[PDB]
Amino acid sequence: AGGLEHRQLLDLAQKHFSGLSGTYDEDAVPTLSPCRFTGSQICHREDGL
Amino acid sequence: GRQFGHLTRVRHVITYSLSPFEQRAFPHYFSKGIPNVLRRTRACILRVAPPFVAFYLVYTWGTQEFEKSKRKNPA
Repeated sequence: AGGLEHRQLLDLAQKHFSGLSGTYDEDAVPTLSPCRFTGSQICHREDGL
Repeated sequence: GRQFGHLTRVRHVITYSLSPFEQRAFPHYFSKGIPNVLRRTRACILRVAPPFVAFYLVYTWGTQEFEKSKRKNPA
């Protein structure tokens, strides 16, 4: 973002980032899952503060 | 008079608690409760029982003695 033109950035990216692998080797595909929420309390008592 | 906030000084203690809707009210009410009750009863029975056993013995002896006294004797 700033003073630039889109095609120049695209060409530079094609030059300097074409070596990255993006095949998702084997089933090594980390996918998130739903997270359980819990109503609860946590209390750290430090009366000196 | 006494109110929460400066009743005493406490430091370096962490407390974890869980909401009442996230947990059971009767987790192990029979599997674990009965052994604990047996433990407490075994602890307390030797302290509590012998006085009442002695009272029972005195009660029986006194009642039998009174009943024997009331009945008449020969001669």
